[PDB]
Amino acid sequence: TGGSVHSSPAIGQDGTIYVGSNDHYLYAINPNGKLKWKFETGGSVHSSPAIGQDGTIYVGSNDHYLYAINPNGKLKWKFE
Amino acid sequence: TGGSVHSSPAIGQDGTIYVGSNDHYLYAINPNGKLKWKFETGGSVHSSPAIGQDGTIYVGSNDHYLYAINPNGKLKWKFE
Amino acid sequence: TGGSVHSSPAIGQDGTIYVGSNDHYLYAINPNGKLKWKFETGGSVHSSPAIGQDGTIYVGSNDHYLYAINPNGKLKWKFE
Amino acid sequence: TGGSVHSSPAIGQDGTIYVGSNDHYLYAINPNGKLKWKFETGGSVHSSPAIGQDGTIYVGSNDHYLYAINPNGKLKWKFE
Repeated sequence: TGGSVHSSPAIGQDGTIYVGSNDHYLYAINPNGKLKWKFETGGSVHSSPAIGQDGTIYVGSNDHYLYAINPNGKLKWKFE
Repeated sequence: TGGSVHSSPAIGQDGTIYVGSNDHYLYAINPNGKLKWKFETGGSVHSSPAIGQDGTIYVGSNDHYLYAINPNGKLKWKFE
Repeated sequence: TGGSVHSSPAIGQDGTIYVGSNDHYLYAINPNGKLKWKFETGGSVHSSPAIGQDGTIYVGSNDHYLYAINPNGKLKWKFE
Repeated sequence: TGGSVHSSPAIGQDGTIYVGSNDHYLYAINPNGKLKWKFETGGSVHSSPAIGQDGTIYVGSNDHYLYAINPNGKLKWKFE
């Protein structure tokens, strides 16, 4: 992606690949290698995403927020 | 949460989201983004929690303890 | 345990809790908090263990070996 | 393996053990401890691999690529 260090990828139920990056983005990648979307946080995403049973993607950022992102890439909430 | 670095979140069977933090807390977050509880350890919680089959949350802290926390947020035991 | 930093714990199928430690040991802990056994590697165990379908515990150490440990705590093999 | 630090291992559905290494390789190890194959990236592989439902192995490298590797050890794609 963009981050020298990547976090560890998570695999969604539909096979989307999620990885966080040093460049502040959480990347969602289709199984063919094409970017599905990328979500901007305010800091480096070193931690590995977790995926809930409805498909929500949870990941921490160094901007101090735990993010909850909908599978379509839109913010659901952030926890402070 | 509070930690610049978050650990990687774990997802409980009822959907609670658990993440450790630099601020010494393990956070339990409801799926709507509201704090369910937070558990105080004596040091920074860099490691990612694991969840047992009865729902117990295990996480290490830099106070040198492996903690076992009940789903209600109460200490079950700590290992030294 | 002994390590200031713990790795992230893994949970075996029988509920044993495995965590690696800065003190060079991989710890196996019973669900009641009592040490089941500890396995000595030649260096700090920062990575998180993985558990195979027969229950073998795989974990890397900074002595440069990937260890495969039987559930009874005895070495199965190490990879160099 | 070769890396002082190993990433955390992943276990494939057929029981192959995958671990990334400081030496730039992702190692695939048979359950008997014998090297199945190793895949060369352009940098240190600190993150832990994830395994898709068809068995593809995804892992990030410090050469800035998220790699997708077929179970036979051949590159499927890399994401930039």
